[PDB]
Amino acid sequence: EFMVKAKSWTLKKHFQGKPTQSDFELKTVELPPLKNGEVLLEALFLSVDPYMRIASKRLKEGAVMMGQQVARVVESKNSAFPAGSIVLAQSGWTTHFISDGKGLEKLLTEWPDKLPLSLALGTIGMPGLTAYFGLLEVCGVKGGETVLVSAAAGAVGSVVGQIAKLKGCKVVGAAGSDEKIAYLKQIGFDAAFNYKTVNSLEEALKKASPDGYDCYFDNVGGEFLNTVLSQMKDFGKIAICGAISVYNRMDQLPPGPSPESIIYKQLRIEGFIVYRWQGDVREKALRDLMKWVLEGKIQYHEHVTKGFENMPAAFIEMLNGANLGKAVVTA
Amino acid sequence: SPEFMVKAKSWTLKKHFQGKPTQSDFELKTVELPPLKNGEVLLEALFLSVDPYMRIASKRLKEGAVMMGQQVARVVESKNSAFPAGSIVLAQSGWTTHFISDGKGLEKLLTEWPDKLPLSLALGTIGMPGLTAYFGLLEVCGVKGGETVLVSAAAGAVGSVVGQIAKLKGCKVVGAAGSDEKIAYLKQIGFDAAFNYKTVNSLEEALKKASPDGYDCYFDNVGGEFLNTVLSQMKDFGKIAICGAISVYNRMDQLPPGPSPESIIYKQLRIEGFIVYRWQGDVREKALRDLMKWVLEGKIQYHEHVTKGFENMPAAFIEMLNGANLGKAVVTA
Ligand SMILES: NC(=O)c1ccc[n+]([C@@H]2O[C@H](COP(=O)([O-])OP(=O)(O)OC[C@H]3O[C@@H](n4cnc5c(N)ncnc54)[C@H](OP(=O)(O)O)[C@@H]3O)[C@@H](O)[C@H]2O)c1
Ligand SMILES: NC(=O)c1ccc[n+]([C@@H]2O[C@H](COP(=O)([O-])OP(=O)(O)OC[C@H]3O[C@@H](n4cnc5c(N)ncnc54)[C@H](OP(=O)(O)O)[C@@H]3O)[C@@H](O)[C@H]2O)c1
Ligand SMILES: COc1ccc2c(c1)c(CC(=O)O)c(C)n2C(=O)c1ccc(Cl)cc1
Repeated sequence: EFMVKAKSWTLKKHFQGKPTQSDFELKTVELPPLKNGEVLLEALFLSVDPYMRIASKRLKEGAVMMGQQVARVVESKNSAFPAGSIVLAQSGWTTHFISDGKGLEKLLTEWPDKLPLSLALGTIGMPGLTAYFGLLEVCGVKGGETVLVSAAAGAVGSVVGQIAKLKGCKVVGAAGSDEKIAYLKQIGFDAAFNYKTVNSLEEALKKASPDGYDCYFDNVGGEFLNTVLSQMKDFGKIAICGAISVYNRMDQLPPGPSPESIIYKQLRIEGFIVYRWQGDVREKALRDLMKWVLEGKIQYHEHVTKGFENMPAAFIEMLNGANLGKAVVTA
Repeated sequence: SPEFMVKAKSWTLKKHFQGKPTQSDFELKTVELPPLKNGEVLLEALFLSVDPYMRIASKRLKEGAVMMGQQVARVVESKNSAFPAGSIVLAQSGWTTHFISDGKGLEKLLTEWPDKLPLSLALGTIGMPGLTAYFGLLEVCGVKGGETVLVSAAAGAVGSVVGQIAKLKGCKVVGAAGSDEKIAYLKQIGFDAAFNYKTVNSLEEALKKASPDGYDCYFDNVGGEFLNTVLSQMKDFGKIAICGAISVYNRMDQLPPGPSPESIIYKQLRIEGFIVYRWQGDVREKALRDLMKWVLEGKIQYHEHVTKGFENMPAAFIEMLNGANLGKAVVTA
């Protein structure tokens, strides 16, 4: 018997504005031996996500940061999760974790070795499912429509654009760098603009689509959303997925949208949470995402930070827009 | 047969509104009308509407133009076979006492109109605002029975109809209005709860007090900060019908902070704007017949806030925006 030392990232201090390296503190803990019905997990790939900026509020200062990871079962006294098997675990930022099967999800069966397991945290996982349902259910695209997506080169945004493309939609993206814009055009976005460098957001959205937009997949909220409303087609739909423009500054209230746009254009605005879709419909969506990736219809890119010690940085840099595609940390 | 000249009075927009409208923004003009040509009719205003939309629509006017709006008018004289002298029409002829029409923009009054119902109802409960309430509640909110419904400006033209249709459809209704008199009126016509949003110590407390289980639909007539407060009270997958936003009409370019993304996402709320004119033809006509039936059955009680005299019309409009009116604001010429 050898002692397993689990390293964990803790919330040393609550976030003020943008998170900093010193808001985090590593702890090391010797784990106990497994009881029957339990497994020992070792992190392979750990996700960092925007929601961690929000969820960190409810944490008691000193607790382990929340999050999902892909982990290998090292030791098992649980027959549902044999040693060597791979699981999705809501175990937070930790190198090793003991579970009784509680928050454990088996990866899609028939998972191809050609596909990196870290895709289970992105395109073929929660962000991909958010994109799938937000676009296909909330916006309800069926072909011919013009779709705008913000944070277009991120984990959710990249999938939205490419699914909208395969559905026969015209797709416009807004992202935060020229490199991101170059990438977006090369994966099928019909138009893409850098939102930081616009002369006028109004004219940028006008140039991208002079006839306006059928669907806005909103990842950023704030004043971007407000400007978008003025350019929605009548009876247009806005899927409120996130509001990242207002996560680092939840204290500073964003100015009101135009009642004129919402009323005159008779717009529909709908917030959604990915977890709303369960059972058969969720499994089918995961199979769809898997198939579209295997068919090269959803290209993927992962923004990989190598090393568990670098996990705080990966999260900070992702919030600031360093990532093209899903931000993932390898142990 | 000797003919006498007709003098038409009109209220013009002297100056575009800046913040709250005032009397000085309006200028009365008197025009001697030409004789009727063949195909034309002379109309005399009976009842003229004042409405919130006029605060926004005014921005498109050229200064010196007649203020826009709908009226119930009588055909005084007619050289148009389609419009008999003595018949009653609705016309979007604006704030004017008399006008000449070639028939183009004239809506014949709803047939089978009973004497016992004041014609001015055609501009409120059995008219545009009643249709707004009808479709806003039944089609946008989509009530089926059992829902808890919140309505702002509850004692106004639209709001009073909303609450009463909701009660006859089997819903629980909560109203917010700006005076104690209005609150007592709301309770009297069947609202389950009603509160004065101006005088309550906390707006959030009053909403939780009125409905602990929260709200299935909010029929929003006011928007602004009031709407922001309501979202925290909404039920999961609740609906907000964006009918109007009167609390911001005076400050469209200086808006207050907007809705909470947390509330909209976390509760998965559905917000929809709508325009009453979306519903036309048979669906619109049936809605009107339904409204009249429910009025005649006593399921929809009405009150009108009547201003006597055309020269009092700008004041009627100003005070309606300021909340003087219980029920539909209307000017009797
Ligand atoms: N409703 C749901 O169930 C659900 C689920 C998952 C995610 N979400 C939401 O979806 C959004 C994207 O999530 P993700 O996981 O795909 O992350 P992501 O897009 O891969 O990463 C976040 C990106 O947002 C952009 N960003 C950061 N600050 C911004 C700001 N000030 N204004 C505009 N853009 C900014 C950055 O890219 P740029 O270079 O383009 O600025 C950054 O790369 C988030 O808002 C998240 O909360 C919602
Ligand atoms: N979408 C459409 O097709 C359509 C059609 C018709 C009407 N509307 C809208 O529906 C709303 C009501 O119309 P209406 O014709 O029935 O007018 P109304 O309610 O009869 O009269 C306006 C009322 O708004 C209230 N109000 C004024 N300022 C306010 C403020 N700052 N905060 C909260 N309430 C305020 C006042 O009542 P209180 O005493 O309660 O404050 C006032 O009596 C308006 O917003 C209008 O634009 C929309
Ligand atoms: C426990 O199931 C959920 C469901 C949805 C959630 C979260 C957790 C968290 C994390 C948390 O618990 O705070 C976030 C951030 N969720 C959002 O979708 C969201 C996104 C943007 C805004 Cl603005 C508000 C909410």
